[PDB]
Order: sequence, then structure tokens, then C-alpha cells
Amino acid sequence: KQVAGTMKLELAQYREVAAFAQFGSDLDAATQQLLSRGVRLTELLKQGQYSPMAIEEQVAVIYAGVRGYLDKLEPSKITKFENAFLSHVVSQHQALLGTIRADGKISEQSDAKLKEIVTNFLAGFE
Amino acid sequence: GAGSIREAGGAFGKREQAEEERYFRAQSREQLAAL
Amino acid sequence: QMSFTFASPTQVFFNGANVRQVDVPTLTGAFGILAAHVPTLQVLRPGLVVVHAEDGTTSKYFVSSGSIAVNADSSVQLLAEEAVTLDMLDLGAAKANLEKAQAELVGTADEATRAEIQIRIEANEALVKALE
Amino acid sequence: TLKDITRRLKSIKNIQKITKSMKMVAAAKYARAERELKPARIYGLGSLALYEKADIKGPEDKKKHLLIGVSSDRGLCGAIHSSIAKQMKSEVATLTAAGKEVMLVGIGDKIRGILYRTHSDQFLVAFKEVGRKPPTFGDASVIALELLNSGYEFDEGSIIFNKFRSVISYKTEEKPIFSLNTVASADSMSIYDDIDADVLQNYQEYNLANIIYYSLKESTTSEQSARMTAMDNASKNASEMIDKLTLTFNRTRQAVITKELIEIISGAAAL
Amino acid sequence: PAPATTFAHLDATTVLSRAIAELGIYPAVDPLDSTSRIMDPNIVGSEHYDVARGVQKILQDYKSLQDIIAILGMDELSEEDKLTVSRARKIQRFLSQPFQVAEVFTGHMGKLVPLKETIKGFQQILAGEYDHLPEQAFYMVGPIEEAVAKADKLAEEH
Amino acid sequence: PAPATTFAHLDATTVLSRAIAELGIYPAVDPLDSTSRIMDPNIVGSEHYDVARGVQKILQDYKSLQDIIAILGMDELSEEDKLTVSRARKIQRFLSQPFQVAEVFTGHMGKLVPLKETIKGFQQILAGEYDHLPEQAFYMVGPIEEAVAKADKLA
Repeated sequence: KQVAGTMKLELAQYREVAAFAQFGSDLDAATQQLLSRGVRLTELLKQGQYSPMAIEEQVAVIYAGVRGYLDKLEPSKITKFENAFLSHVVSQHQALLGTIRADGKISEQSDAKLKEIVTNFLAGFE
Repeated sequence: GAGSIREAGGAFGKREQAEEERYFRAQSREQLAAL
Repeated sequence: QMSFTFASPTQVFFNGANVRQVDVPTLTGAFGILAAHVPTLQVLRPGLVVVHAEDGTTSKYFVSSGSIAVNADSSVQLLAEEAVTLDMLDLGAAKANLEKAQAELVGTADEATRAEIQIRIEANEALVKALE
Repeated sequence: TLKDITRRLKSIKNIQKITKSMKMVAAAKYARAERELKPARIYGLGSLALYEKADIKGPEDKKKHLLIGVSSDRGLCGAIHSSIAKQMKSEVATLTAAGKEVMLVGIGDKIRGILYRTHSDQFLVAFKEVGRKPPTFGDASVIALELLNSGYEFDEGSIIFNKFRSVISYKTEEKPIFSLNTVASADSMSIYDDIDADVLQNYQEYNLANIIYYSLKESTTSEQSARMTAMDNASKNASEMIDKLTLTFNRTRQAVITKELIEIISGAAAL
Repeated sequence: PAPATTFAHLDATTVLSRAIAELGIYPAVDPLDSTSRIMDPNIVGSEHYDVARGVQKILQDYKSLQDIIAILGMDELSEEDKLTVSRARKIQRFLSQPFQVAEVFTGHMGKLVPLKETIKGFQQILAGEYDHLPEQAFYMVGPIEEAVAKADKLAEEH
Repeated sequence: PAPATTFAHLDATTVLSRAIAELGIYPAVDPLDSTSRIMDPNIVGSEHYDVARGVQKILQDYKSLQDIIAILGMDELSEEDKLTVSRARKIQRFLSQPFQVAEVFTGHMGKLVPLKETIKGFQQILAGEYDHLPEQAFYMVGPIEEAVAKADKLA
């Protein structure tokens, strides 16, 4: 709920300003930021077939997306970033995923831990 | 429903075809020179 | 009595202002311009332009080309194609590009394409003396 | 036909969306190109104060003549490229009638592609790439060179551009361009000191790049606003057409459903 | 009702469009409406699936750019957009193929292209390895080798 | 079904239109939909046939331009297209005519134009002999001389 409220608002604003695409090089920084966040988010919603993700993994990915930790990457690598980040979190941070799965909510502890993990992965990502 | 201006076939589709293919014919006869 | 007008193609420094003296680097040799100066019209060469406000306080811009035109009604219109204040130029590239210009002249012998070097030489020679 | 109306609705909706996006882009471009007109209107107009204080009138006896029409490459502006060409060919015949040989120059692909039909040999040189990027002094300086490295001994000249006044309206204007033999011979230039026929040549060659630069700034902040207005009108017209076609589409879909009902009912009641 | 009802009874539908045949492309297969049930990266491998999905994506973005080309003009488009439209037109032409049973209609030799030649040719056109060739060199050929050969012939003769 | 069936029984059809009647053009005869089996050079003459076919071609050209004119405005036309549009609008206005039976609800005298005046006026308009008169000068007149006189009177 927490993360998808923000995601829905961002995607709604991107759908409002998406007609001005192919003209983003001649618009102000507000419309350009909207377009960028929206493109990254739509790239975050793409999913393979017969690969359904758990709830904690979905919320981790959408957190890494909507917090602004993906505006630095150009869209053609968002899929690979999402896949590799998923692999890293599942193979390293089973404890945080377990706490989110059990609580169902994101504490401030878990918010700071997720910020830490996402920033360190961005540092270490290819 | 993108590409609808070309799917309709009115005045704005015929001129799309004309514009695009004249541009690309110019580019084609120019690229045949560089080869 | 003086109506100065100093303007780059993209920037305006003075406009109708009443300064008392300007010191421009005309091609036929520099001259200072106070009120009621004799009507003239010239074309600049690389060099400073000192503007003396009424308070006796100066202002020093480094024009690069253009045309000053003192008029019969004590109006001045100084138009520089590239007028950057001295706080934006560096001494190292001026002395370096001057060397790249001077060293490239001796390797050149055609009257036209060597004339473009001397103009680059004097433009950089006028730079080192303006900074320091 | 329902499929025809659906095709046309989709087409005109695409047109309306792209036209609105283009109007907002031209509004973003005009806001800038009008901020950079205030420092380029003090420069450019401060470059012609002499020819008005010295009151150079110009000689009407010389025959050779130059005529600069300033425009851009991109259309969708309205009467921008049409007002310039309207003024050029209006006075090309006016000077040709008096024996004054006129040779033209075209800044922008649009002003050339218009007059390339009628007056094509009366054409000294033409230029490109005017309009994509905001015009800079590097562009006005180049255009001035080939106006001198051309071997045309022009004895009088005028440059025609679209003077910008407001977002709603602009006017076409021509600024005179004097050569050396008229500014050196005018007996109102006898007061100007330290003047010889060389320091006037360097001053006439520079004041050719100014009046071209001042023209490229006025005719680009007057073209972006006109493109804004033209795209606004195009998007509005597309919107009213979409409204009418949606009314017709609803009528047609209701008629199709009723016709199918009547067919089924007549087939069922004939048993 | 008859086509819409028979769609569900098939595995690999191949829809033939009229707007594509009116472009001179043959067979008139519609790339953005044909469907197979074995177009699965675990059935045709990752390379074939990725090449097919890239072809379909670039053709859809071509369709989307055609509206801007309609109202604005081909001149103001970016070199990014111009290059993607060029690749899209070249992929369109390369999807066409001369048939051994259509000689009477075209006079051209019938070409049968193996699967790997197809995958490789479309991969190379997508990568840009032939952005210097005219789009008319990919029209009615076999693999990409015949495309560069036709390009050479057109370059010498013109 | 009723008009679509009655078309095949007529030697000459004069299809009226509401879209043309809204423009005040009366009679509202649709020029690009009315036909006749004696519209034949061997019957009416090569001059008459050529004038009729040229009028129809220019009206069809204007109709094809209508879309771009309506969306992208009048400016984006070439000057050849602008000339075609101007001549076509002049022809549209000239096809209008005041009827002698309408002397009670329009006020204007009813004009009866012989065939020679019709052919001559439309040939002249097609040739460009009146590209200086305004289009509202051809509206609701008889022969072409009356259009010229109305153009002079409005100025």
C-alpha cells in the first residue's frame, strides 16, 4: 500500500504528460522528470511469464523504483538491474525479506535498511 | 492506437507516405554514392 | 552629458548610462572618450575597455572586436562581439595558445593563411598584457 | 460505415494530441527566444543609431541592389515565410522597373523554396539550418562573409524580417543596408573625425553582421510565437472535428445495433 | 464471427494484411498480428525470441513515429528517430521474400532461407550492421548475403 | 433503398445537398454528384464538355484539399493549391443563382442565364481572368458581367 500509492500517483502523472514524449528534449525539467520517472516505472512493471514474484520481492523492487534510485540508469538496463537486484536481495538479505513478509509493513528500521541495500547495490551494479 | 494517421488513408496519410519516402529516396540515392 | 551603451551580442553592460570616460582599443590606436569628444567611429582590436563611472570608480572589460561610435550629441555606442570581464580569462591558455600560434607561423608561408595567425597572435598578445 | 468513422476518429485524435504537444513545445521555445531578444535588441538597435543620427539617406541613382529575406527551414508558422516572400517579390519588380538590378539572398530553406520558382537566377546565395537551434552571432557572422566573398558589387541593400511586437501579432519590416560609397560620400559624415575610407570599410562590414544578427533574433522570436498560435488553432480545429465525428460515430453505432436487431427479428418472425 | 471463432482453434496463426500487400511486400504477413504458441524462449531459445521481440518492438515504434512523420515532417525528427525508422523500413523490406510459386507474378527466383540465416540477418539489421545500405537492397531477397550483393549491384549500376 | 433504386431510372440526376444549402448556395445542386447521359462531347460540343470537366476537376481538387485546409489552416498549402482553392471557391459562388420563383423570400431579381453565358463565364473563371475580384462578387448573380459589376460596386 505504502509503495504503490506513490507508484500509482507517479504513473498517473506520467500518463498525463506522456503525450509530450518525443519532445522531451525541448520541455522544462518538470515534464522531463515526470517522463523519466514514468518510463523507469513502466520498465519496472515488465515481468516474465510463469515467474510470479513473492510480495516482499515485489515491494522491494517497487521501493527501489519509486524512491528515485533509478533515474540515473537509462531505461535499457532497468530490466537487468531489477533481475540482478532481485537475485542479490534473495541470496543475501533473506532476513529483511522475512521481516517484511511477517510484519506486512515497512518499518523505519526496514525503510533505512532498504535504502542502505539499494544504494550499495547501485554502487556495486554494473 | 498509434499509427492511425497512416491506417486511415486520408490526406494526412498520403502526405505521410510522400514525405517519408521522398526523404528516404534522397537518403538512398545518397547512400548509393558513398558505396 | 555622456550616454554610454556597452553591449555584447548576448549581454548588455551599460545602456544610456552616464559615465564620464571610456578607454577603448581602437584599431587606429587607443583613445579615451570623455563628454563632448569629437564625433568619431572606429573598429576595435583585442584589448581592455576601462569605464570610469561618475564616482571615479572603474570597470574593466576585455572586448575582442566591434565598433565604437561617438556621436554629435555626446552619445557613445560600444558594441563588442565578445566582451568578457577579466574575471573569466586565464593566463595559462593565453600564453600557451600564443605559443601554439607563434610556433605555427614559422611553419606557414602562404600570405593568406599566415595572416590569420598574426591576428591570432596579436589577439593572444593583447591577452597576456591585459591579465598581467 | 463504423470502421471508417473509427479510423477517422483515431487519426484526428492522434493529430490533435501531436498538435497540442507541438504547441507547448513552441511555447517553451518562444519564452526563451523572447528573453534573449532584450539584450539583442539593445545591441542590434544600438548598432544603427549612427545611421539615424548621421541621417544617411542613401543614393537612388545606383543600379545594383541586394535584398535579404530572413526566414527559417520549418513551416507550420502561418504567414511567417509568406509575408517575407510577399514583401521581397513586391519590391523586386518595383526596383527592376526603375532599372535597378536586384539580386537576392535567402536565409532559411522556406524563403528560398518559395521564390526559387519565379526569381531563381536573381539569387546570389542561400543558406540552411536556420531555425533548429536559436540563432547566434556565429551564424550571423558566417552569413556576412559569403555576402562579401561573393563578388557582388552591391550599391544598396535591404534586409526583410518579421519584427516581433507581441504574442498575437508581428509585422514585416525592411532595414536599409548602406555600402561604403554612400556612407563615405554623405556630407553629414564630415563631422566624424579620424575617418578614412578604410576605417569605414571595417565599420560597414561589421554593421552587416549586426543588422543580420538583430534580424535573426527578431525573426525567430516572431516565428516561435506564430507557430504557437498556429498549432493552437490546429489543435482546436482538430478538437471540434473530433466532437462532430464522435456524434456521428454514436449515431452510426446505434443505427448498426438497430439494423442487426431488425434483421434477427425478421428472421425469427418468418418461421 | 467465423474468423473470431476459428482463432481459438489454432496454434500458430499467420494473419495476412492488405495494407502490407499494398506496400509491395510479399508474403503479406502482418508482423504485429501473427502469433505462435511456441514463440517461447524455452522453445525457440533466447536468441530467436529476442530477435523476434525486437523486430516487433521496432515495428510498433515505427507505427508510433509515423504519426509524427505525418504531421511534423521527416526533417525535424532526431537522428535517433531517423535511424530507428530507417531500421524499421529495412526490416519491413527484409521480411519480404520471393516465392518459387510467384515467379509468374514477379519474375524473380524462388528463395528458401534457413532459420539461422533469418535469425542472423534480422539480428544484424537490428544491431545496425547495415545502416549504410539502401533500404531497397533488402527487398525480395533471401538471406542478408543476397541483400548486400543487391546493394553492391545497385551501387555500381547507380 | 428507395433513392438508391430510383437512380437507375433517370437520364439526368440533379442531386441536391444540405451541406451546400447551409452555405446559402442556392440551388443546392451538388456539382460532384449530379450526372447526365448527354454530358458527351459528341452531343454538347467539345467547348461545353471541357468547361464542365474542368469545373468538376477543380471542385474535386478543392474537396481533396478540404481536410488539410480544415486542420492545418490555409497557410500550409502551396501557392498552386492556394490558386486552385481560390478559383474553386469562386466557381462555387458562381454556381449559385437567384430564382424567379424566389422573388418573395430573397428580394433579388431572378436571373435566367443562357447556355453561352454559362460556358463563357465558367471558362473565364477557369482561365484566371477574375483572380482579382473577391469571391463574394460571384455570389447570387446571373451572367459573369453581373459578377464584375457587383465586384466594382462593392469597391
